[PDB]
Amino acid sequence: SGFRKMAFPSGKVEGCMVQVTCGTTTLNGLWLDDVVYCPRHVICTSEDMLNPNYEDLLIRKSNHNFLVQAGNVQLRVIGHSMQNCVLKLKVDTANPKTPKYKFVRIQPGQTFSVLACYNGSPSGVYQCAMRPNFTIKGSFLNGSCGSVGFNIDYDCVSFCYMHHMELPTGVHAGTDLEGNFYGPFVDRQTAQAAGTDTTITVNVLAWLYAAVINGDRWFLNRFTTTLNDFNLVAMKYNYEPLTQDHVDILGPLSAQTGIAVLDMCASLKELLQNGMNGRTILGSALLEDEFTPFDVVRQCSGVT
Amino acid sequence: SGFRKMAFPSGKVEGCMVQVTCGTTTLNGLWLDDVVYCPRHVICTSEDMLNPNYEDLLIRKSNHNFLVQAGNVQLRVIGHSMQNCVLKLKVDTANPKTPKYKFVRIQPGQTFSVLACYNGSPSGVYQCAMRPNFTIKGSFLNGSCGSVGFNIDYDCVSFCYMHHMELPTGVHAGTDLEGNFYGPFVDRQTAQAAGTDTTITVNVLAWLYAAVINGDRWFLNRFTTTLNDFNLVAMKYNYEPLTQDHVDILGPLSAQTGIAVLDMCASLKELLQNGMNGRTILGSALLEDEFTPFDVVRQCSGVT
Ligand SMILES: Nc1cncc(NC(=O)Nc2cccc(Cl)c2)c1
Ligand SMILES: Nc1cncc(NC(=O)Nc2cccc(Cl)c2)c1
Repeated sequence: SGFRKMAFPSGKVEGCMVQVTCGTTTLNGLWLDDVVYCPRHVICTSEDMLNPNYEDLLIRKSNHNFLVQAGNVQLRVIGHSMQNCVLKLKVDTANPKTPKYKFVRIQPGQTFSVLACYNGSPSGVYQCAMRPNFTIKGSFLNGSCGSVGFNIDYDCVSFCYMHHMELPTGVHAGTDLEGNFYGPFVDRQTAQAAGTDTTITVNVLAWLYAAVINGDRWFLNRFTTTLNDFNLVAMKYNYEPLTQDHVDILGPLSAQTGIAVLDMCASLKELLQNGMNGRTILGSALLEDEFTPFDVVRQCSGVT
Repeated sequence: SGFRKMAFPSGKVEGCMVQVTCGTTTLNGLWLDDVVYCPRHVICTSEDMLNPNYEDLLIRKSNHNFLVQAGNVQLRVIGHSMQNCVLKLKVDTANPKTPKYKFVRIQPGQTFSVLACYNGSPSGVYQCAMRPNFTIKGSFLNGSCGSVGFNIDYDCVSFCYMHHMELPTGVHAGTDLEGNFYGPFVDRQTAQAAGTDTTITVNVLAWLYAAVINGDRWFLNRFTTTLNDFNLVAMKYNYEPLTQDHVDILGPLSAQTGIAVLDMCASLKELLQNGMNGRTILGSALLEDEFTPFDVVRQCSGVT
């Protein structure tokens, strides 16, 4: 019992973090095999950030200008290239601690763990979700760029995010491990405003199921609804529309609790329309949307 | 910017988790040097749990009855002893991955990270606080016993908790690494109810400071209060009394934000008396009390 915002154990990713310096700029890099991945903006001065021409700024950089340090030992850089918004630094030593890994590009609503790093050193780990507006609400300070987001499937680490920037609103933007930004964001110190941060409906429903499994049942009502009726209310409350795919994904949770997906939708509809009335669900006073249906199953079943 | 419920990177502790089996009972153990620590209730059948006489049950156990497995390799047990509610299993091999470590007994209000494990395998990491009633609100299933709580000071892991049980209320109880339970709890399947789960006032104030640092300032008011006046309101709302020691501990946060501790107390007093009015502070609709003043400083400064 109990339900917590839980991150994956970070050891496998801690073994991949290195420090990358280019001129006066120091940030984090991810060392997998003989390659170190990092944000390409490591080549910029805070002055270049206003309007950087990365191809041009890169011409003035050589392998010996990228200083890569793993622990207290320097790695030898034998090649460098730009792929989208990431730099790939070929080093002469394969990371001995390289876990089995994949590079995945996640969808909005997907959750992942972030290992916040500074100077190639891990400072903490927390759970995130890729917001429907393609931002993440992280906790990142100057120097945290190159910190990564990931999921673990037993012993295979799927890297899904690399931190690049903080928007003027304090929300965060980054890329997948091929250097493609999530959403419309660009690595430039310019006005970029995020779109509507809607609520991930399928995640809230998964979390309501977790609440029922853990004994918090007060919000369960005697109603049901339809996808169309529910979605009318969801739109009004800035919630993502729920599709039959989402209902299907919640099938296991529906089966384990005996609560039909549409009945849980009706409970959610009433929570939206009536509010919590000062009550809490799983110790929260707001509807949590950063647990996927897979996360709920994983936490309620004990997958290691 | 951003403020997240952040756990310490868990790699150092992942390297210490082993599986311990005694008869039909399998749980987790912590392998430090040539000793494996685990809950003594590993010697019980679910039948023994009603009224166990641990000294007596232990007489029927030999070193070869404790099966310790690290990864997929069995460790040889050459000694066993009971210290309070933990068993110490002397193995013939020092853990090669033993970090620098300490055993500390924390105070209520202190936070720590938990690496939830099953069968000696880590499944997730989350941040907790020792509640004023000496329970923790964790996320633990059957088989999670022996999972540990810890803090890290750069490279030294201070172990502060070992999981032993879930109360009939779904809250959790455990020991320090000397086997002494936090609070009045006993390792017996008997009625044990927890006391009042009061709010850790110094932690809420630290979190209000973190909110101001991160731009969430709406709740700041034009009032001040005194410790005595504030504490009258705190008592009414089941909040822990605030002492001059707590004010002192918040000094750094007060200095960094320019908000006197007693003025932040007055803001908190109004939040208690008026509620949030549907607003959020750091994306939460309730006052968070599981960040200590040290945690806020650490997260807002980037300590690795
Ligand atoms: N506090 C903080 C959190 N996360 C990242 C940073 N750095 C940051 O945003 N740097 C930067 C500025 C403009 C554009 C690009 Cl691509 C990068 C700072
Ligand atoms: N769900 C769950 C979470 N955490 C622990 C357990 N096991 C559990 O409480 N076992 C047990 C029962 C009575 C007394 C003692 Cl000392 C241990 C189960």
